[PDB]
Amino acid sequence: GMTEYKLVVVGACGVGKSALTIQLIQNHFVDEYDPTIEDSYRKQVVIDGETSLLDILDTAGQEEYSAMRDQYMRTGEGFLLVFAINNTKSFEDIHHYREQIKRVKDSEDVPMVLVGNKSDLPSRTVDTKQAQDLARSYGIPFIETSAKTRQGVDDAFYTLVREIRKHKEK
Ligand SMILES: *CCC(=O)N1CC[C@@H](C2=NC(=O)c3cc(-c4ccc(F)cc4F)ccc3C2)C1
Ligand SMILES: Nc1nc2c(ncn2[C@@H]2O[C@H](COP(=O)(O)OP(=O)(O)O)[C@@H](O)[C@H]2O)c(=O)[nH]1
Ligand SMILES: [Mg+2]
Repeated sequence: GMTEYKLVVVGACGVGKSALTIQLIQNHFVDEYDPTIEDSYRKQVVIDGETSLLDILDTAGQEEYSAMRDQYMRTGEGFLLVFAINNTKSFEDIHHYREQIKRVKDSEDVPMVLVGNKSDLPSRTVDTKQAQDLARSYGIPFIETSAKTRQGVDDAFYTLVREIRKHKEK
């Protein structure tokens, strides 16, 4: 058979939410994608031998409340918390996005994965160990990605699916 998963990608403007999503759905690096476009994208993949349909909300728009976004967030099964390893502000912004997920879900038990994107860049400002400290504090996995090289992209999304499977067993 197959399982559907409703996934959400959150993070600061410019961290690579769209680039990561397009790497999953189309398998290449799209370096210019309208920063204002918020949409959901469907892709059929196979995860641990099971046909898996991923619906992925690629967040954009504004920081303020959007009704359609909120109603999608409320029913999201798993969230990727994306920062860029060369942007300390995007890392500091993770707390903000995680709080909004907990506020909109009725749960302190929401599948999430912390994603350090742009791992290909030499201009790192956030140490892997700092990200590991934070993911540990949340009790969630940390995955390093490059939407440019596709390094870690399947690991980020498939790890989130594995976290949802574990949550559904409870
Ligand atoms: C380049 C522009 C861009 O990508 N952004 C501008 C606003 C930024 C933004 N990112 C988010 O991830 C986000 C998430 C939420 C939200 C809503 C509901 C919920 F349960 C959790 C959330 F994290 C609201 C606003 C934004 C704004 C991205
Ligand atoms: N070098 C590098 N650039 C990236 C990576 N991911 C995204 N980008 C670039 O970072 C910018 C923002 O990407 P985008 O997907 O629009 O970010 P979003 O605002 O979070 O949707 C664009 O110029 C992308 O080309 C990456 O992993 N490595
Ligand atoms: Mg985008």
